Amino acid sequence: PENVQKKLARDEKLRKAKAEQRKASSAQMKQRKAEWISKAQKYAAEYEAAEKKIVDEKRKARKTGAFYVPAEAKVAFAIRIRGVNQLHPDVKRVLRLFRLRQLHNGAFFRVNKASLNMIKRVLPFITFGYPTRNTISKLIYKRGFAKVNGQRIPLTDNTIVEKSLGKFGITCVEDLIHEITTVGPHFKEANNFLWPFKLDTPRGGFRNKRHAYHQGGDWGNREVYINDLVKAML
Amino acid sequence: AIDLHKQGRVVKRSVVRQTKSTNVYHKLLIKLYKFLVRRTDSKFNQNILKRLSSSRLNKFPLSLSRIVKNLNETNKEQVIVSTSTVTNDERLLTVPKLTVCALKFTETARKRILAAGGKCLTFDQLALKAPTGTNCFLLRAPKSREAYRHWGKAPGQRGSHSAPYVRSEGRKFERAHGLK
Amino acid sequence: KVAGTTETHERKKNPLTNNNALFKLNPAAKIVKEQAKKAAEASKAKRQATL
Amino acid sequence: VSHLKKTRKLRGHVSHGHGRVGKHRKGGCRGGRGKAGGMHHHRILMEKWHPGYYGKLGMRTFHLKKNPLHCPVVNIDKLWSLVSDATRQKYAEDKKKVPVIDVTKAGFFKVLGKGRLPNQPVVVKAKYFSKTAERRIVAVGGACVLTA
Amino acid sequence: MSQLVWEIVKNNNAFLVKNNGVAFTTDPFSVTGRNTQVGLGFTHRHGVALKGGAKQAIATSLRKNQSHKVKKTGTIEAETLTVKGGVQRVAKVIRGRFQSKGLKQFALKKLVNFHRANVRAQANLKAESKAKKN
Amino acid sequence: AKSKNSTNKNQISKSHRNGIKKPKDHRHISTKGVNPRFLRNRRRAIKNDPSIKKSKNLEKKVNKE
RNA sequence: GAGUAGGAGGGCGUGAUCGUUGCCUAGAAGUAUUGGGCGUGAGCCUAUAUGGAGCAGCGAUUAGUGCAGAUCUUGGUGGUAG
RNA sequence: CUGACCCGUCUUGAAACACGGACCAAGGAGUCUAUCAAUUAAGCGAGUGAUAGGGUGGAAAAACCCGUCCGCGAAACGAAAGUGAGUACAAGGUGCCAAGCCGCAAGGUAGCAGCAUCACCCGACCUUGAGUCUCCGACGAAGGGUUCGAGGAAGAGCUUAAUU
Ligand SMILES: [Mg+2]
Ligand SMILES: [Mg+2]
Ligand SMILES: [Mg+2]
Ligand SMILES: [Mg+2]
Ligand SMILES: [Mg+2]
Ligand SMILES: [Mg+2]
Ligand SMILES: [Mg+2]
Ligand SMILES: [Mg+2]
Ligand SMILES: [Mg+2]
Ligand SMILES: [Mg+2]
Ligand SMILES: [Mg+2]
Ligand SMILES: [Mg+2]
Ligand SMILES: [Mg+2]
Ligand SMILES: [Mg+2]
Ligand SMILES: [Mg+2]
Ligand SMILES: [Mg+2]
Ligand SMILES: [Mg+2]
Ligand SMILES: [Mg+2]
Ligand SMILES: [Mg+2]
Ligand SMILES: [Mg+2]
Ligand SMILES: [Mg+2]
Ligand SMILES: [Mg+2]
Repeated sequence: PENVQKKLARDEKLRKAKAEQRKASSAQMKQRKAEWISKAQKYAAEYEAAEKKIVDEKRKARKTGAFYVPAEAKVAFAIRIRGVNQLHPDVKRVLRLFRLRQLHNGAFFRVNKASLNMIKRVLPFITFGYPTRNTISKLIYKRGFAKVNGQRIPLTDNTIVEKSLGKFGITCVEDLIHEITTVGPHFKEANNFLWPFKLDTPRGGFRNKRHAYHQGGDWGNREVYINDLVKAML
Repeated sequence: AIDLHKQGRVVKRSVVRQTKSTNVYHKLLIKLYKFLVRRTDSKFNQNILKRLSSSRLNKFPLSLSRIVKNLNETNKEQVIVSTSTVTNDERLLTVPKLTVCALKFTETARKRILAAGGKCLTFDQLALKAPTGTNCFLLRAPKSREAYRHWGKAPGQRGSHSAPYVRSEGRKFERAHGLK
Repeated sequence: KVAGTTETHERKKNPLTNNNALFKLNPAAKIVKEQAKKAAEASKAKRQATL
Repeated sequence: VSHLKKTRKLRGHVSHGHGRVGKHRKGGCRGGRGKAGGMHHHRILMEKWHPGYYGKLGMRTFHLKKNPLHCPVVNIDKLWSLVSDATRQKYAEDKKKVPVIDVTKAGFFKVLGKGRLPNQPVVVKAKYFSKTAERRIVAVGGACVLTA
Repeated sequence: MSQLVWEIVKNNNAFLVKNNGVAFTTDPFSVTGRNTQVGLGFTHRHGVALKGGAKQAIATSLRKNQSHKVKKTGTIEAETLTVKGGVQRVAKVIRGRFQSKGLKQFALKKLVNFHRANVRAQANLKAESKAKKN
Repeated sequence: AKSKNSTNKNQISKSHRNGIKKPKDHRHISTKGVNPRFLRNRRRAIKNDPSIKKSKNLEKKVNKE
């Protein structure tokens, strides 16, 4: 008698929570989709803003005979050029900190005496560079994956960005891309959120892996040039 | 090829021993607390599960004197649960009123706790009483054994107070000046 | 507490080729799409002049 | 038994887990049979896990007779545990005469105080007593009696 | 019980036959031939046995709990009903005794298959008596 | 006979294999290397200090003095 | 997702014993297979032929329990060679 | 078409111009007894367990009951003479820290087991002592150690099987 009844009650309670949640969520999601759109638009506007800013500063400069040096890249990308075997243990660990644990692993890192110094040791095993926001986006759309309670999860919905980073104020892929490119208040978690990028074979051959990009080789910072490489791998 | 430790297959030692006992009843009690553990967010039950999956030797004795000694004003009204066997301490003179829950009561511990106006409880009962573990007191007995003295540091390294394995204790046994 | 069913995923799709994905991530896309068309449809007369 | 043993799982592995280099050989590998070379190449063993093995201690007993050395000990705490509950309660209420506990009949000879005693009075008949045993017995309202 | 008995007999049941690590049961009341708490009729409550007789009659055997009573209704194992409506009757009986969806499906299976079976059996017994005579 | 006399080759790696173990920082440390003067002082100043909870019979001894 | 020395976890196959379920003069064991299949693999099931009296599964108990080697034991055979 | 040295072995190094192996069947190599330990499952728990032996019992060497002692634990430290877990109302303090209870949360309360440390205690070795008596050797109020111990401080054992 009583057991069955209490269950039926369970059921009603359930349909209830289901309706409440359905409408609440729906409302929330309207709000959301709107947010997303407003944000994306505004963001892109800000990019074009800065880029143009650079253009004109350059112009005033050129006219003066003076020159204008844009602020230096605060975000870099590194990809692992070399195999695992036969490496100094230090080097190994430096790689591990940069979270490139295998070949053709891209990742983002800040630009620091800290980070930059920690790359001295791996220079010959990796290429790093200064990516365009475009590149960054492309990476996150094609190669986007997320670290979810340890799982490696394809970036598809935004529900995920909200799940783990929501409270930081990251609701959307575009937001992600923004803290990345700006390197805002929470870079760190924005990053760790992003699974180390498993890339592809470059369509262009690498040039020479024994040689520094400077000698026509690949190892080092190709400052701006990293983008080309990414393009070849994507 | 990736350079991950143990190849990401690292074994988790953080977990609850899968018990091999054969009393059908332990397995069952365990079914119960697996339920309570996954479906109840109460630490107390999870705890009970970890400790009931214990190595036969890893279950440690609760004595009436042990319980008595650990009692607060609130500890008295509260259900006392040990994850182990509860036994009588023959040198406890007066025995308080207790409602105790263990796996096993030495019949002496039982007689004295009951004849003192007490109640003996088994975990199926405990479940029914307070699944959250509300107003429950979980007793973890002290850990002693002879093995422990042979362990630690080796027997005759500088500052070793550990005990040697000896077949007899006599003036003639490892009690004589070593070769120094 | 009541039983939840397990986590869900969607196999990664490539936004760059597949639109609906782009839009689910960034609806602004659709807008920037249409604009791109309408802004491009800017007449040939206008182009000539602007040059 | 047999089907549990390593052999079964070792069949066909050729070294029987005794190694290809060092295989399973006779006493030479044991380091000599038994307690052999304890003092030499086995020094470290002996010293480390059986320190004080080699040597001599104080006084030879030519014929040692244990029977007369036989002296089971009791502690104060277990006293009342020897005699029934009937007794200690009935003389908690009744102060007319006081309880006599014979350690002897229990197979013990010396009484050492270990724990402490109820405030209820006792007489204890034992072969020997420790300064503290007597202390606590007397202080409780109790008395010590010497037996043979 | 069904729990304790599971743990007790899961491995050593006398109704047990194994095939490639798939354990099946000989239990007359098994709702699925396979050896599982649910498959095992002599364990839990729901189990059914069905025998043919007197041209349509299905003998339905309702696994019944262990009983100390004033009179003895049938075998301690179960209850025994003669049903003349058979298929339809038994289908109802099942519907009553098996509330959950699956058990229903299974029992019913046991039915359809059972019946058509008993039909073929009939044909054969016929041909057999007409073989003994002619 | 001929042998390789001392090589430290594999030993460093071997040592880093499981990590370099470091001891536990324990609030309270052993008394080795500390002089008896200071030690007696500690003993006394603890015995007499009421703000430091002793055992029962201990406090009896301390309160009698 | 490498692996010798080595270690751990699961599994295959063989006697005999206590159980449990059975198969066989309407043909057991054993044996041969360019018959048909099942296991990643130890191994398995079937078919046909031969054979002419015993067998088999499942749960446990136990072990003189698995061989390519040891100038290994005993027996039987080659090429050299009419 | 592409790939393909002879296996087993010892060796830093084997297809080796290293050794054994022409072929096949059957046989063929970590056992058995004892010993301690660690772990796993069992029983009982300040106890545990018999052995020998008694007494019954199936056709039967089983089984089933009894089994005043004994083993091992329950007290330790000493070469030993010897002493013994010293205020009867004790069974501590501190740092890490789990449950339960509060609290949306932040955190708060509490403090089981373990680890580290300080304290107390018994005994070895030192040191000190009013007074007491069966006063020549013992007793003991008070007061201590730079030290020693396979120890106390609300007992964790004992029997069975298995593996290494
Ligand atoms: Mg090239
Ligand atoms: Mg190189
Ligand atoms: Mg791989
Ligand atoms: Mg001694
Ligand atoms: Mg093994
Ligand atoms: Mg091996
Ligand atoms: Mg190390
Ligand atoms: Mg044999
Ligand atoms: Mg014939
Ligand atoms: Mg088989
Ligand atoms: Mg024939
Ligand atoms: Mg078997
Ligand atoms: Mg053979
Ligand atoms: Mg052979
Ligand atoms: Mg010849
Ligand atoms: Mg070829
Ligand atoms: Mg060959
Ligand atoms: Mg050569
Ligand atoms: Mg040789
Ligand atoms: Mg006997
Ligand atoms: Mg003893
Ligand atoms: Mg403490």
